[PDB]
Amino acid sequence: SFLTLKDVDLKDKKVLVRVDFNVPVKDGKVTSKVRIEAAIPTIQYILDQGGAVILMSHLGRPTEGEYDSQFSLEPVAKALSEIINKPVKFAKDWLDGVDVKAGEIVMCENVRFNSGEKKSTDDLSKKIASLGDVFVMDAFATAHRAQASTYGVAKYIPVACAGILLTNEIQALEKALKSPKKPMAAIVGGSKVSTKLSVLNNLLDKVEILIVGGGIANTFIKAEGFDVGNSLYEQDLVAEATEILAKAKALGVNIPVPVDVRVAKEFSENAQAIIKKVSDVVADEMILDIGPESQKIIAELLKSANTILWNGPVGVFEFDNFAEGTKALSLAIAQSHAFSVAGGGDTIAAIEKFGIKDQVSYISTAGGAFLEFLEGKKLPAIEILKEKAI
Repeated sequence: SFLTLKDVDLKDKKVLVRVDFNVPVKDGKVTSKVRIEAAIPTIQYILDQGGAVILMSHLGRPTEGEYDSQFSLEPVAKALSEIINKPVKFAKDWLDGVDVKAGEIVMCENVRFNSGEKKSTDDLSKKIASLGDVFVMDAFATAHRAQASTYGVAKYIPVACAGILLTNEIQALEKALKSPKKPMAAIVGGSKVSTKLSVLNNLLDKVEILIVGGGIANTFIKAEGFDVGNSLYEQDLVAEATEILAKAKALGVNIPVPVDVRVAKEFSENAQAIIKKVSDVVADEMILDIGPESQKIIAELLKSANTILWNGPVGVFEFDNFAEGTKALSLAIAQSHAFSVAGGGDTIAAIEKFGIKDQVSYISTAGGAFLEFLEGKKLPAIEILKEKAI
């Protein structure tokens, strides 16, 4: 395992916390408070245990060795101060030491400004580590990248553990991917198979039901030999999709390839959907959504599931005439008592549109980290936390 805040000594300790404070900024004011409000339980626990909080985060895309004001975390410090109702000192030159007492909060300048952050150089990692006694990794969105303030600091700090947010995230993802309650259904939607091929390969031997969506499903329809016309699909990944369908068949995994679809003759919000059987798609037409019979099959399957992993829609739900497939998917997940884990920008946009946020067990706000976890890849920041637990 890895250590958590509940099993480390924090009383009269300089505690370095790596948070996700990559918040949007406009006219020297932050425009979102969600990421700041999310870190509050971790900070309050450290403060109540009698420690000193040293906050660390990245903000935007700056160049290492180039301090740029538009990338500074000073508006984030000011926002947190107004939220937690406690003073937050901003340390511009943090690496040269941080003067903090127990019960105080100090916000470091953006890490990505320092040389060696992305590479996780021993020199910078040793310097960050010398600033404190405890390191708390609470930024899951950067766990898939080995950086000095995510990975290196853990190597040299006396004690390294995981914050309340990273704990909850890893607990939820592992409850879906490592130890699920069968049957388990995974939904993998997206534009290309190539982009989610490592995900599909990793889920195939873990899931009972594998639902494919969007451009991914269209390549599977062509793999099943039906003409997809002018739909979005990968002709070069058709042979790979056929192999995935054969592996699934042998494994006893259900891939409910659409039996019916909703086509269009123009890719727009003004286009009208035409319900066709999967075998009746014309050279002119575009599959933009699944059809009503496919909707009911997915609903009935998701009804039986005890674990649901959701990564993508089954259609172009942004267009109301092609939103019925994803709406029915969303409502089936919402009505389910299964432990449901959702992740992906499009997935979250679907949850928001269909208003089922409070009916999804856990919603991941991470992009690349959620996907790399789903690929079965070992995230460097979680791994170093496990090595430090031994």
